Amino acid sequence: KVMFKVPGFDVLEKVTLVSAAPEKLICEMKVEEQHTNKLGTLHGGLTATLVDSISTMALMCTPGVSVDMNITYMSPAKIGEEIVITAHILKQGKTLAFASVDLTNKTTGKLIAQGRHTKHLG
Amino acid sequence: MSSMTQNLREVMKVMFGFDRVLEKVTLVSAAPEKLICEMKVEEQHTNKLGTLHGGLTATLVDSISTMALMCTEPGVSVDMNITYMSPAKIGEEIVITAHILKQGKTLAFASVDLTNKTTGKLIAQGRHTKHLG
Repeated sequence: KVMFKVPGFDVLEKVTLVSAAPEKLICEMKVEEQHTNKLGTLHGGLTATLVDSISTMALMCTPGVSVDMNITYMSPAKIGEEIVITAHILKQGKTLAFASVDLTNKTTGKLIAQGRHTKHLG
Repeated sequence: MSSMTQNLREVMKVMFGFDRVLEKVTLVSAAPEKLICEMKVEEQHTNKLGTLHGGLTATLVDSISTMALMCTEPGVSVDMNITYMSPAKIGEEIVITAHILKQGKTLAFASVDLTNKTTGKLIAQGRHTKHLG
C-alpha cells in the first residue's frame, strides 16, 4: 500500500521504507553509523523509538499517546545489516490499543528484538 | 518416533507446590519450539470480578514457557512482562501457546499468547526471559 510514512521531518530517523496491510506493517532500515551505539550494533535507543513509531505509525491508518512499552533484545544488528520491522495491531479497543512489533534481520531471518506497546486513545 | 507430546503430558502431571495451581491444565501439543495447552477457566482461577485472574495468567506464562524450555536441548526467571487485552470469563476454554523466540548460551526467551479457544480472540500475550542457571 502506496503513500509512505511521510511524518518524517524534525526526533526522526526515518531512513526507513515499507509494506502496508490491515492491522500489520512492514518496514526496513540499513544500519548506519548514526544508528549504531559504542559498538557497531544499533542500540535499542533506536530500536525502542522504532517500536514506538511504526506502531503508532501503523495505527494512524486504522494515533494515541504512549502508555506502556517493553522491549526484549535477542540479537545484535551490525552496521551494514539490513533489517525488517513488522508491526501488528493486536487490539483496537475503545480507549486503548495494543501492538506488537518484531524486528528481524532480513539477510539472516534472525530475530533481533521484539517489543509490545500500548497507547492511549483519548 | 517421538512421543514428546505424550511425554510432557506426564512430566507436567507429576509436577503439578505453587505449580499445583495448574491442575486443570491440559497439554494439547509439544513441538521442539512451540507448545500448546488448554484450560477451561473455573472459578478458583478467577479474579475479583469473575474473569481469569492476573496472577494466574502470569503463572500460566512462567510455567508453560518453562515447560517449553524442556523439549529442546529450564532456568530461572529474569524478567517477565504481560499485557491484557480481553477478560476470560467462567466457563471459557482458553488455549495457551508458547514460542521459544530464542536459544542463547546463557539466556532463553519466549513469548506466550492466551487465546479464546472459540473466538480465537486475544487475551493476553506475555514475554518471559530466563537465565539458563
